[PDB]
Amino acid sequence: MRPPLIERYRNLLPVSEKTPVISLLEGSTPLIPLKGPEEARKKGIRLYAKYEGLNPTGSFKDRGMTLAVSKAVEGGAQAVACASTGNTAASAAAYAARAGILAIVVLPAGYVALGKVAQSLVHGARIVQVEGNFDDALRLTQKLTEAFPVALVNSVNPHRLEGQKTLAFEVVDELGDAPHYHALPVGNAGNITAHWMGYKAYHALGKAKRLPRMLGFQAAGAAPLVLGRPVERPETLATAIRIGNPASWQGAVRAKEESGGVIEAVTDEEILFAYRYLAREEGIFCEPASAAAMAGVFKLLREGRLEPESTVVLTLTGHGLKDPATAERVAELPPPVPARLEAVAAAAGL
Amino acid sequence: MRPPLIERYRNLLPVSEKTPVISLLEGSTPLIPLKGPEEARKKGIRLYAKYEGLNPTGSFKDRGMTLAVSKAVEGGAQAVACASTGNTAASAAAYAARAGILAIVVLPAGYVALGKVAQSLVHGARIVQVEGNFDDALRLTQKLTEAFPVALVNSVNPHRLEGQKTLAFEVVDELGDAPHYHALPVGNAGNITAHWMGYKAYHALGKAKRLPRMLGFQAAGAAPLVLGRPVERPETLATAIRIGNPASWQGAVRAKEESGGVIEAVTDEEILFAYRYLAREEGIFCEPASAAAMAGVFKLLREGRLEPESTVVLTLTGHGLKDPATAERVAELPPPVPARLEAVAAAAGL
Ligand SMILES: *Cc1c(COP(=O)(O)O)cnc(C)c1O
Ligand SMILES: *Cc1c(COP(=O)(O)O)cnc(C)c1O
Repeated sequence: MRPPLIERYRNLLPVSEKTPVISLLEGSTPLIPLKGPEEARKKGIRLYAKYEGLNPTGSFKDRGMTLAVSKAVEGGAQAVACASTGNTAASAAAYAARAGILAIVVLPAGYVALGKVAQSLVHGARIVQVEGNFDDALRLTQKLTEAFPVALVNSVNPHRLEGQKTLAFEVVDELGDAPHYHALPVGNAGNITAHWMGYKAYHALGKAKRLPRMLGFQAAGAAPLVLGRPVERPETLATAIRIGNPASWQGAVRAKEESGGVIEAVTDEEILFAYRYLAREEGIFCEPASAAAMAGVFKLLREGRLEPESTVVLTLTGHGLKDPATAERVAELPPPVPARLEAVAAAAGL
Repeated sequence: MRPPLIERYRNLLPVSEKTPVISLLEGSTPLIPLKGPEEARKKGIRLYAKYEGLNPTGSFKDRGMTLAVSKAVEGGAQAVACASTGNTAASAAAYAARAGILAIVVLPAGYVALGKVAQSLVHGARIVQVEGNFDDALRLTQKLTEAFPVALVNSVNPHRLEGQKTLAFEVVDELGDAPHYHALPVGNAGNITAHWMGYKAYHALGKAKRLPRMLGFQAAGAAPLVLGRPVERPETLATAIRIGNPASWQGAVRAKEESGGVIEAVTDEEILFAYRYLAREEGIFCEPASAAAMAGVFKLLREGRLEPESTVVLTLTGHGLKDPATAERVAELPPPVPARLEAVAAAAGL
């Protein structure tokens, strides 16, 4: 039923019989067809949500991690390393535990909320805090990949991009062709770069007639790609895309230019609106960063920038359960009422 | 495109052409073959984990809710209601949202933490806390469904049980035959009941060669089915199975006797151990209650009560992201080290 990602696309991936398949049955996620919004429905525009939140660790990063770790193990690596918290750390820790190797996470001795590393820790991640800054931490991470058999699994790891482009493969397999547009969040730009690589690869194989316009969106307070310059003070509630200087900058610009798409911004308020829309009207619960993709579609529709009768696919990068802080900001218990049927039906709106 | 759960097994479910399919592409969850544990390899036993945590809302509840809501709407219902929290409320809210109807959750004021219903609220759940106790909320919840166009989607909703039968169908479709043993958590016992009914249903069709032995497990502090009598004040860190009087008592007992299986208890300590094992060894992150199933396998293994060379399927009911409280609880961050390559490599264990 649910096969290993690398197995499903073995012929299209940099693997061989010598590649130890370290999988958690990631990928092959649901492509939920959305009912609306009505602004899209009235123009005959159909939306589909690639629910990447339904991956083993909760984010699409499992796609690149499964391959990155598999190749790392093939290369004889005793452990994978990254200089980040959140999903990347959680995914790396999970696959390292599956592979039976160590997962190293180097971070500055500063303040770190256990929420950002709790998941990676339960998996057995080796978190090391150093008396330095983000620069020193990422520096020590590299040197650790030069003096010891450690594989750096950060955003620039080629294998991560190779594995993440499979999402595009799955979309085409389901729809029968590439969509007209494809919206997704943009943090370090590795995912958008991979997406484009995927669609171009499927077109070169003859499995896709068209190439979609990549619609990447960033949070207003953290849109270095929109401003065309690094943002030394990234600000946004969408933690996953709180990036001031994307590692895959060049890749993002290329995908934007070649696909004839755009990389624009949406405010946190817009992100929160899309966040609620997906949950309350589509039944889809994703984290804010992911909602940004839907916020992007709302923006273009509002501007009438999406051709009618077109198909729009959105990559909801992470599951809502990933960020309880935002859920609690939106959630609220109503004032209690008397234990009477009349009062209940009233407060219920019946 | 991919056919929804209730359509995949339409011939085995009480649905028809007039049944409005309210789906979020739930089901078809991964069946991850576990590496161990060692105690299992020792006897040549094979364990497979049915990752129900990868369902739309994060729990297997979606299997029953997709059918419950679909039927409710077919019946003309304008909303569904329950007196639950956690996973049931979140699931009911998600599908209600998908269906475009209301999801009412009646709770006793002051008894429920915001976190326990945050997910449902994000989906637009209409929470109504009454000035009384669970008995009052439970009482007027059914009264609400009697006086108004609201379908009751509580534990005993026959459709929720029928929909949960599909999990067994999927296990057989992939393995080719039913496993020798099938362990899972036991709260209201509606799931273990559904599992059994699903297995003997596929067996009556010829799709399943044999019938598995249902191995149900409860937390020691909340094991009414193990003690053979209700538990006034059930207690355990596994909130999902913290039930003192299972609504499906009878169904669970029958499934136990008919399958020649068991319904035993495991301590919270044992649950946490399995919890850590799955994540630290298999790379699978599930919530405490789900880990109870694995803790049970460990138990029967120590007691040498599992036939060697046998296949064991574990239903991991919910995803670990469902309980950030526990994950951060067992979490631990070691003291910082100097920003020297020799310091990091050492702390990491290189
Ligand atoms: C990593 C991540 C992103 C950002 O993707 P980039 O490839 O870094 O652009 C967005 N959302 C979630 C949930 C993520 O885990
Ligand atoms: C609902 C639930 C259970 C209990 O299942 P029952 O059918 O009540 O026995 C166990 N674990 C999780 C994660 C659940 O959501």
